[PDB]
Amino acid sequence: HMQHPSHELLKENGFTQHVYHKYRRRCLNERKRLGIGQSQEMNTLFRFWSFFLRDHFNKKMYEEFKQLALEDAKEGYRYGLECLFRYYSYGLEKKFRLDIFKDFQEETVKDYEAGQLYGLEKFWAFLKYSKAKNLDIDPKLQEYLGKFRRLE
Ligand SMILES: CN1CN([C@@H]2O[C@H](COP(=O)(O)OP(=O)(O)OP(=O)(O)O)[C@@H](O)[C@H]2O)c2nc(N)[nH]c(=O)c21
Repeated sequence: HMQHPSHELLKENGFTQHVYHKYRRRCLNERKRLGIGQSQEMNTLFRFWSFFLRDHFNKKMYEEFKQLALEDAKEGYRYGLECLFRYYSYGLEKKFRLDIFKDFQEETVKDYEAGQLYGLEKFWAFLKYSKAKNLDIDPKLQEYLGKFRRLE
């Protein structure tokens, strides 16, 4: 009776367009009314996307997740982007997608150049867990990953 909409939507047969649309609408409306980073309901949506897209990818949903996460991080509220990096690392481990991998590299490079390591650690973690071989890794990103190689 008290279960959160995101909890229902993450069940195997639990996702329905009707429930998700009403949930997404309220979250986005709260983000606009209360402001970026000020809506805890919006944070649950970031968390939902981070998990749900691993098993049920959809281009437009991912692109909205990505766009809002980056908007929030620019304002200084990084939960959305942390959810995105977790999606990249765990999601690409589950099923590799070339276009999503390219985004993963691009956002990791930006994250590192902004003085953060959360993205770089998640990329390094992906490399340790994934079975994917012959990856085409940005030469600049390989250089950044060199910091972690000397540590282990
Ligand atoms: C095995 N775990 C997992 N965990 C915490 O429970 C949550 C889910 O585990 P997780 O998603 O694998 O950690 P994760 O988020 O991927 O790594 P990180 O939080 O650094 O981004 C995370 O906040 C993780 O830090 C743990 N916390 C404590 N104190 N002890 C533990 O053994 C564990």
